Amino acid sequence: LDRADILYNIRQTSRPDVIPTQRDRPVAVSVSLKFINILEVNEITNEVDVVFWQQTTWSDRTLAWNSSHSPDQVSVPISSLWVPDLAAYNAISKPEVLTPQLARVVSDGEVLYMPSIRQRFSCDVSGVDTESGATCRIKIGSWTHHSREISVDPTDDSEYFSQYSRFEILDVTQKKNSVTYSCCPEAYEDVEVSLNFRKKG
Amino acid sequence: LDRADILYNIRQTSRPDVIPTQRDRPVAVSVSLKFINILEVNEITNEVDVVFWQQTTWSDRTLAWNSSHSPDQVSVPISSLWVPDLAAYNAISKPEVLTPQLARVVSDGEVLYMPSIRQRFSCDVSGVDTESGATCRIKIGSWTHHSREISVDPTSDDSEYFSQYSRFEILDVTQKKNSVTYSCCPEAYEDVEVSLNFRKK
Amino acid sequence: LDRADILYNIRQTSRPDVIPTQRDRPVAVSVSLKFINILEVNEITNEVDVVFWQQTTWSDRTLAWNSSHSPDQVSVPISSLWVPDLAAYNAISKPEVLTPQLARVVSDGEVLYMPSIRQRFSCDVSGVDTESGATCRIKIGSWTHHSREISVDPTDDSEYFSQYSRFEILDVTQKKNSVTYSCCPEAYEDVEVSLNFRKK
Amino acid sequence: LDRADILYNIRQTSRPDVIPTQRDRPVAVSVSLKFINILEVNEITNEVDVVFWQQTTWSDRTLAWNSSHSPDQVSVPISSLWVPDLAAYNAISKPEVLTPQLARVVSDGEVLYMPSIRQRFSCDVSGVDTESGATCRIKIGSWTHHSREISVDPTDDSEYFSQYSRFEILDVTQKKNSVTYSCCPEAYEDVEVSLNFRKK
Amino acid sequence: LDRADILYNIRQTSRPDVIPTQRDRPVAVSVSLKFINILEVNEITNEVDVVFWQQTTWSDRTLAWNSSHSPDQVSVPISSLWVPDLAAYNAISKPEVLTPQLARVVSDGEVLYMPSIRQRFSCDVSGVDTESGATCRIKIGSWTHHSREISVDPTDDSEYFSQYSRFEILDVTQKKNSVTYSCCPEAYEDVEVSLNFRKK
Ligand SMILES: *[C@@H]1O[C@H](CO)[C@@H](O)[C@H](O)[C@H]1NC(C)=O
Ligand SMILES: C[C@H](CCOc1nccn1C)N(C)C
Ligand SMILES: C[C@H](CCOc1nccn1C)N(C)C
Ligand SMILES: C[C@H](CCOc1nccn1C)N(C)C
Ligand SMILES: C[C@H](CCOc1nccn1C)N(C)C
Ligand SMILES: C[C@H](CCOc1nccn1C)N(C)C
Repeated sequence: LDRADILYNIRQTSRPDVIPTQRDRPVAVSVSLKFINILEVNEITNEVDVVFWQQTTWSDRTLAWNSSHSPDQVSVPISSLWVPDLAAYNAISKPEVLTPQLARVVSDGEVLYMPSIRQRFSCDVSGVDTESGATCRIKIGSWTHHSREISVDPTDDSEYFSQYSRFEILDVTQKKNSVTYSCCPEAYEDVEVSLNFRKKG
Repeated sequence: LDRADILYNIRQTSRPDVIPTQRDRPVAVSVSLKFINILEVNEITNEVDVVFWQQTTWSDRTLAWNSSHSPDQVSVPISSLWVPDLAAYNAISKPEVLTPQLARVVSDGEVLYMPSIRQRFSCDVSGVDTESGATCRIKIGSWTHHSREISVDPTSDDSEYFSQYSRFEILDVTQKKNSVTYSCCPEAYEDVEVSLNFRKK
Repeated sequence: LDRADILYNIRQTSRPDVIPTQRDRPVAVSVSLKFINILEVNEITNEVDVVFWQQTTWSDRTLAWNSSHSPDQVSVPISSLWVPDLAAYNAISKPEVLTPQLARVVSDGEVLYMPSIRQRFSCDVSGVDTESGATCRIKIGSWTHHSREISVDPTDDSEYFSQYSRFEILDVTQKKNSVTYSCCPEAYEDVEVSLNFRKK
Repeated sequence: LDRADILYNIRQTSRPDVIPTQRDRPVAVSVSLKFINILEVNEITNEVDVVFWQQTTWSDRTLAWNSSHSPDQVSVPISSLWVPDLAAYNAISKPEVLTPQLARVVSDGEVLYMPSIRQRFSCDVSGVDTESGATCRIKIGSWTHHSREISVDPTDDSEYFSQYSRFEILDVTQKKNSVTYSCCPEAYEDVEVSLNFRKK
Repeated sequence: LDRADILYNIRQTSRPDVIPTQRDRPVAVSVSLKFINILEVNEITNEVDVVFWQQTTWSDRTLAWNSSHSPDQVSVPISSLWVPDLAAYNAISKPEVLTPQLARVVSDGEVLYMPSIRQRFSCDVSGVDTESGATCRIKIGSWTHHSREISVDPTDDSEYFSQYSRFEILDVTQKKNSVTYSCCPEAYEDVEVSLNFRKK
C-alpha cells in the first residue's frame, strides 16, 4: 500500500455519516483548546473574541490499514471522514476555521483534527482589567449524540499564546460535565474550559 | 440493522425534496424557541440581535425502520432529509446556524432538528429599560406550504437556558398560533408568534 | 401521480439553463415588490438599505403535468428550474436572500418565486425628513435577455411594511420601460418601482 | 436546432478549462469599463469604492453552431464556458458581482460577458475635491496567461453614471500595456483605465 | 497533445488529495510573499491588514507530459491539483483570495500558484510611526505535513508595493525554521517573513 491506495480506500469506504461506535460503547473524543489570541474583549456586553487550536482526537477503526511496508499516516479532508459534531454552547458566532480542513489518520485508526478557530463567546468578562483577571468559561460538547454514543474528555497554558496580544493568560483549567436537558431524556457530556486572563498592565 | 445500514438506507431513499404528507393531511410541525442570549438591542431603530435554540419536530414515515435488534435513533445531516421550509417573517438578516446541521431520527420516523441560531429581527423594542420591559414578537411559519400541507404549532422555564451573562433578562415568553391569508396567494399559511418579554438588568 | 413522481420528473427534465420561450414569443415575467422594511438611509451618500418580498411570476410549460387525481402544486428548489435573470440596475450590494429558495409550480406550468431580499441601493434620498418625503426609484430587469426573449411587467403599498421601522411609506408606483444600451443593438425591458417614503 | 439543443450541446462540449487559442495565436480579449457609481473616496488612504459594468468580449469557436433555421444567440452560465482569467492588479477587495453570471454567446462563437461589479481599489485620490479632480488608474489583465495566449485591448463616459453619486466623471481614458514581472520570463498584457473624477 | 488533451488528462488523473512525495523525500515547497499593500495598521490591537501575492512553487511529477510538439504549459484550477496545505500561524482572519484560483503547470511537473491574498495578522506594530518603522513577522508553513513530507523554503519583495499606500516598506527578510509542537512528535517547517514598514 502507498498513500494513493490508502487515500483511495478511505474515500471509497469511510462512511462520514456513520459514528464509529464499537460494541455499543461510546466514541471517546478528547478535546483540548490551545489559546493563540484574545482579540476583542467587551466588558459591557460580556463578549469575547478568541483564537484557539482545537486539538481533537478519537478512534475510527473503519479507517485502519495494515501498515506493513506502508505509510503510517495520511492527511485526509474532513469531508471524507466522520467527525464528532462538537459545538460550543456559549458561542455567539459560527466558528471561523482559519486552517486547511484536514485531519491526520494513523494506520490503527486514530484521528487527529486540529483546526485553528476564531469564534466569539458570551462569558464573564468582569475583572479583565484587574490583577485577578477575568475567567471566561467555554463549554464544548456533542450537539446530537448522548453519553452512550459520544464521551468527551480533556486530554504550558500560554505556550502558543501570541506575545502581541493586549491580553495575557493567567491560567487555563478544564472540567468534564454530564448534563440532561429539558428537550431530551438522555445525558450529554461536555468539557468546560476556564480561561483566566487579563489586560497587560 | 446497524447504524451503517440505517444511514445508508436513509441516504439512498429519503427524498429531501418531498414533503412527507400522509393521506392529504398536513405535516404537523412543532416549533419552540429556547432563548439563549439577547446581544444587541436598539430602541431607536427597533432592532434586536438574538440567539435561540429552535426546537423543531415532525414525522416522516419514509424514514422509519424496524428497530428490532437495531439502534433506536440515528443522527442525520439535514441535507439528507426533508426539512420544513420555516422562515421568520420579521427577520432582517439570514439565520446564522451556530451548530452542526444534524437532525435526530427515531425508528418510527419522528425527527428532531434543533439548531442554535443567531438572527436579527425588526420588532418592538420600546420599554426595554423599564420595569415592564419590551415585548419583541417573532413570527415563524412555512414560506411556501399552505395550511393543508404544513401546520405549525407551539409545543418549562423561559429563562431556563438563558445566559446569566447577558445584559438583559427574560420576564416571560408566550406563544400563539395564527393562520393568515396573504394578497399574493389564495390559501392560508400558519405561523407561530413567539412573544419575548425582556428588559435591561 | 403523487408529489414524489412530479418532483422526480421535474428534477430529471426541467432544463434550468433553458429559457422557456413559446413560439419565438417572449417569456412574460411579472414582478412586484412588497416593501417590508427600510433599515438605513443616508442622505449624504444617497444610499438606502431595504427589505422587500420580490413577487415574481412566469409560465414554463415544460414543467406542466396532468393534474387529474394528482396534486395541483409542488414547491421546487430554484436550482431545479429556469428562473429569469433579473437584476436591479442601481443595487450596490448583491441581494441577500433571507428565505428558503423555493418556487411554487402549478400543474399548468405557472411558477411563483417570492424571496424576501435585503439589498442596498443608490437612489434619491433627498427630502426623506420632510412631509413630501423622498422618492427612491428601483430599476429591475433581465440582465442578458432582450425584449423578444423576456418581457417584464408590474402585476396596498404599506400592507406588509413593518410598523417598527423608523420610516413610513407614502406611496409606491410602478412604470415599465424599454431601453437600448450602447453595448448591444436590442432593447431590454425593466420595471421601475418608485418608493415614496419619509422618516416618521 | 432550438435553444434547448444548443444549450445541451454547449453544456456537453464547451470545455471551460481550456483556453480557445486558434493556431497558436492569442485569444483577443476586449475589455471596457462603464462606470456606474463611485461610492466612497478616501484622499488619505488613497482608496476608492467603485461600481462598473465590465464589458468583456472574446471569440470561442468551439461554441459555434450552424444558425440556419436556429436561434442566433443564447445566454449561458459562465460556469459552462471558458472565461478569461482577468484580475485588477490594484484591487484591494475581491470583485462583488451584482448581476446574474450569464454570458451571451453568438452562433459564430463570439461571447459577451458583462457583469456589474463593485470593487475597492488602491489608487491616486489626491485632487478629488478640486476642479481638476482626481485620476484613479485601474489596471486589468490576465493573471496566468502571457501575451501569446491572451491579448487584452480596449474596445459618453458618464453615459450610465448615476446622477445621484456625490461624484462626477470628467474623463475616462484607456491605455494598453505589456509587462514582464520578476516572477516569470514572459510578458503579460493589461489595460489601464484612467478615471478622472471629482466631488460635485 | 494539445491543451484540451493535457487538461483532460490532468482532470482525470491528478489526485488532488495525494501529496506527490518522491521516494520518501519531502515535497520541496518554495514560498515568497510580494507585498502589494498595507491597508490598516491598528496600533491599539497590534493587528495589520495586508495584501500580498503569495508566490508558491513545487514539483508534482504525476502532472508531467511529453512536450514534444505540444504546449509547454497550461493553466489549471487548483481544485484539480494537489496544493500544499500552507497556513499563516498568526493570521486572525481567513485568507481572502482576490484573483482567479488557477495554477500554472509546466510539462515537467513544476507548478506555480500565485494568488493575491488579503489577510489580517497579529504582529508587532510598535514603532510604525517612527523612522525605524515597525517589524511585522508573518509565519507560514504546512498545517498537517511534517518535515519528511513537506519542506518549506524562501525563494525585492517590495517592487510591486502600491505607491498610494499610507505606508512604505523599508525592508523584507525571510528566515526558515523547524519547530516541534506539543501536539505532535515530529517537526514542522515554516518560513518567517519579516516586514519592516512605516507610515509615510
Ligand atoms: C498485516 O499483516 C501482518 C502479517 O501477517 C499481520 O500480522 C498484521 O496483523 C496485519 N496488520 C494489521 C494492522 O492488522
Ligand atoms: C442542547 C442540545 C440541543 C440539540 O440536541 C439535538 N439536536 C438533535 C438531536 N438532539 C438531541 N443538545 C446538546 C441536546
Ligand atoms: C408570505 C410568503 C410569501 C412567499 O410565498 C411563496 N413563495 C413561493 C410560493 N409561495 C406561496 N408565504 C408565506 C405565502
Ligand atoms: C445593462 C445590461 C448589460 C449586460 O448585458 C449583457 N450581458 C451579457 C449579455 N448582455 C446583453 N443589459 C440589460 C444589456
Ligand atoms: C503578476 C501575476 C501573478 C500570477 O501569475 C501567475 N500565476 C500562475 C501563473 N502565473 C504566471 N501574473 C500576471 C504574472
Ligand atoms: C500547529 C499545527 C497544528 C495542526 O497539526 C495537525 N493537524 C492535523 C495533523 N497535524 C499535524 N501543526 C503544524 C502541527
